[PDB]
Amino acid sequence: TKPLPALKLALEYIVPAMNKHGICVVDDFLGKETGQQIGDEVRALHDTGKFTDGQLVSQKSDSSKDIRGDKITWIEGKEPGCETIGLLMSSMDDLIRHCNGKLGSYKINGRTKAMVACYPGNGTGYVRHVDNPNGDGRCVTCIYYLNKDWDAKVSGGILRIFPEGKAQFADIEPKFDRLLFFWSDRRNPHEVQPAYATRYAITVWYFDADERAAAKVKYL
Ligand SMILES: O=C(O)CNC(=O)C(=O)O
Ligand SMILES: O=C(O)CNC(=O)C(=O)O
Ligand SMILES: [Mn+2]
Repeated sequence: TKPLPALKLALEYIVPAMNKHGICVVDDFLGKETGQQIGDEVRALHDTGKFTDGQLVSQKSDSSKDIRGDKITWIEGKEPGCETIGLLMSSMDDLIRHCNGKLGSYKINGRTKAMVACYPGNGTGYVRHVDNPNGDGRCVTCIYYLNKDWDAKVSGGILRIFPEGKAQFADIEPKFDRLLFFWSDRRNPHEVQPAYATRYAITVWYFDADERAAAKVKYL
């Protein structure tokens, strides 16, 4: 058993999947050893108190209705004790680089830092939402899941995606060493169903050059 080269995974699987469905799941992305190291680094972030409630990020005010029960932190990838998260981010970047110019009409020219997120069980989730509804430049959502032996039947935590205007929907279990791509805009409203166990994931959003520039123009 051998890893597929990034170029081959990108052009033979990710590009066609994305252009046909707007969603692409890649399992066994990095392997057990690396995935476990990433899990250790995320758990260290959690135990040392680096997470902030995601509700604080998404709410309009402290009176707003509940949106999300996760806790998050932003990782650049070069921080001490986050080197393996940095390797994950470089691996994502390599796939996108081999895709660029073939994912719809997008020209991807940047990305966010990594959003490390924890749903601490207790029935927490994330109401249905669109990641980028107002044209802030993000065109692709990329999520890496880190949860060993996750049993959705008992622990829940399914990501459910409802592709706009299609007669289908997708259920993504937050499985260990799974990589997920999907269009960030209104085409993919999605929700995280209540999680009854600790659920970790790492997300990066990629930027489309033209839309991000236009967003900067409205910005100014
Ligand atoms: O963690 C997941 O499966 C999905 N998370 C989100 O939709 C988000 O944080 O915006
Ligand atoms: O089928 C889809 O589009 C997404 N879900 C999966 O890849 C799975 O549950 O294995
Ligand atoms: Mn989302």
